[PDB]
Amino acid sequence: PMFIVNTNVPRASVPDGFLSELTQQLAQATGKPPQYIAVHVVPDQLMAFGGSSEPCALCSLHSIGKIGGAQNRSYSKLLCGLLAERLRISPDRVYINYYDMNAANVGWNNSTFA
Amino acid sequence: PMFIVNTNVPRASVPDGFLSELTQQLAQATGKPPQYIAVHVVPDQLMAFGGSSEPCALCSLHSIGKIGGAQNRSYSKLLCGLLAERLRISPDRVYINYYDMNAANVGWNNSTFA
Amino acid sequence: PMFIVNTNVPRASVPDGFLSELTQQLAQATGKPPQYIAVHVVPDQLMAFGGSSEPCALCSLHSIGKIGGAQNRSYSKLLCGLLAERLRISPDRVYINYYDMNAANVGWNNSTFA
Ligand SMILES: COC(=O)C[C@H]1CC(c2ccc(O)cc2)=NO1
Ligand SMILES: COC(=O)C[C@H]1CC(c2ccc(O)cc2)=NO1
Ligand SMILES: COC(=O)C[C@H]1CC(c2ccc(O)cc2)=NO1
Repeated sequence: PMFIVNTNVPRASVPDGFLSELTQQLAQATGKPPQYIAVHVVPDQLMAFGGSSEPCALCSLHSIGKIGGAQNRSYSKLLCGLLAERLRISPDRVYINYYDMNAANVGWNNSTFA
Repeated sequence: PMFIVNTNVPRASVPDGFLSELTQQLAQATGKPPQYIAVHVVPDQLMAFGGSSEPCALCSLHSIGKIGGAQNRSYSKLLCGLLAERLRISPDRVYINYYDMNAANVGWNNSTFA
Repeated sequence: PMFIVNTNVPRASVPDGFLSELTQQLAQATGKPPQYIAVHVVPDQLMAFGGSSEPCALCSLHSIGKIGGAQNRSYSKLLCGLLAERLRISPDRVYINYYDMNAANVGWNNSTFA
C-alpha cells in the first residue's frame, strides 16, 4: 500500500518516528506485510481547508484490495487519530482519498503485480 | 472537493489571496459549500510540459459528484482562466485530472461520507 | 500523458537532462507525441518503503488509453530502468500507479479531450 499525507504543519512538528508508526499501523490495519507499505509525508505546504489556513491534511491511500465501505471508515478513524495526536490536526480538517488499485495498474520491480 | 495545483512558477509569483480565490470560485462552480473545499498549491516544482520548462501546471479536482462532460469543460475554462491571470501560465500548458469520487472512498472526520 | 516521480533522492542527484529523457522515452513507449507529455520530478521527499529510508520512488502515469496489462509491464521495465540508472534507486523500491483516464476527465486548454 501507499499512503501520502500533505499538510501545512511545519517540518519540525512531524515526530521523528512518524513514518515508522504509519508503516506499522497501516500494516496492521490493512493486513498487508510492513515490507510492502510505502509512506510519504509532505509538510510546510501552502493549503487551505474551507478557506482557513489552520492545520489541515490532504491524504490518499492506494491499495490492491482491502478497500471498501467498512474498511475505509476504520482507516479514517486510525489515520485521523494519528494526525490529531502526532500532528495536532483536527479530524474535520482532514480529507483522505481511497483507491482500490487493480494489480495490473501497480508497477513494482520492473513489472506489475498482475 | 479537493483541488491541487503543481507548478514550476516560483512561490513569490503566487498571489497572496490565491487559495481563497480558488476556494470561492470552486464553491460557486461546483455548487458545494466553501467549507468543504480544500485547495493545495505547490510551486517551485521541477517539471516539463512537451519537453519545455516554460510555466506549466499539473492539477487535479476530486469531488463526490459534480463531475461530468459538461461540468469538466467549464471547470477547465474557470481554472485555466485563474492560472493564466494569476500565475501567468498559458492554458495550453495546463493539465487537470478530474475524479468523481465515491462517497465511501472519501475519508473525513474519523469516518467516510457514505 | 502525465508522469510524476516522488523520491527521497536529493535534488543534486537528479541528472540535468532527466525530464527531457523521460519525455522522449515516454513518447516512444506510449506512442503519444512528445508535445503532450508532462513530466514532474519531486526530490528530497520524506518517505519510507517497507519501513526503510533507502532510496525509493512513488510514481504514477496517467494516460487516455495506452494503459493495460502488457503495456504496464513494459512501462515498469522502462521506468524502473531509468530510475535505477539515473537516480540509483533499486527497482524493488519503486511503485508506479497507472491510470487509464477517460478523455472527458482530462482538462486541457480551456476544455477537455472529449
Ligand atoms: C504482494 O501483493 C501485495 O499485497 C502488494 C501490495 C502493494 C500495493 C500497492 C497498491 C497501490 C500503490 O500505489 C502502491 C502499492 N498493494 O498491495
Ligand atoms: C455535504 O457533503 C459534501 O458535499 C462533501 C463534499 C466534499 C467532497 C470531497 C470529495 C473528494 C475529496 O478528495 C475531497 C472532498 N465531496 O463533497
Ligand atoms: C492525441 O491525443 C492524445 O494522445 C492526448 C494525450 C494527453 C494524455 C493525458 C492523460 C492524462 C493526463 O493527466 C495528462 C495527459 N493522454 O494522451
